[PDB]
Parts: sequence; C-alpha cells; structure tokens
Amino acid sequence: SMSVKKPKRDDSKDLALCSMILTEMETHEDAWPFLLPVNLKLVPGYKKVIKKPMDFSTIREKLSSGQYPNLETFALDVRLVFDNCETFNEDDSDIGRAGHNMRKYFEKKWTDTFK
Repeated sequence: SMSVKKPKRDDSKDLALCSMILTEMETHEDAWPFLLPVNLKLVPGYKKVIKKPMDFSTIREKLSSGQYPNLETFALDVRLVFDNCETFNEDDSDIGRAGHNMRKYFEKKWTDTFK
C-alpha cells in the first residue's frame, strides 16, 4: 500500500533473459509452425476463429521495441501462441504435437530461469 513495499526483486536482466528464452524457442526443431504469422488469406477459418493471433516473430518485434511492460506480459504472448495452436489443430497432428512439445519446453525454461 502507500509507503509500504515488499523488497525490490531485481528485474534489470529480464529483457535479456526473455530474449534468450525466445532464441531457444526460435531454434527448436518443432518451432516451424510458430515462426511466422499464420497467413490469414490462405488459411480458411483462422481469421474468424482466432481472435488474437500470435507467433514468435511478432513476439520478437514486440520485445525488441519495448512493447512488453514486464516479464509476465511476455509469457502471456508465448502461451497465447500455444493456446491458439490447440484451438485450431487436432492433438494428433504434426502441428498439434509441435505445440504441446514447445509449450513444455517453454514452461521448463521459464521456471528454471525465473522461479
């Protein structure tokens, strides 16, 4: 509350560390469905169904340009990529499986880096 703060967590390395995580996600072999925005002209249904499209390149541009106010807003966009994927793809598809794998990979890096 006013003039009453918890001790100050050091957040000065967060930008760099989210960048590194993102690099590792970008270079994973199962990243291919997520590297670029889904082409809304060429994928019937995507535009109407997925209200908030998100992909690694869009996260990279937002990160590089100071559009994440904190590390939680960064995690929310990463998770959105996988939630979108689950919404549009069957679990038993290559892309469906990619999404589960990448989410697992992300969540571990996230815990190990920050928790």
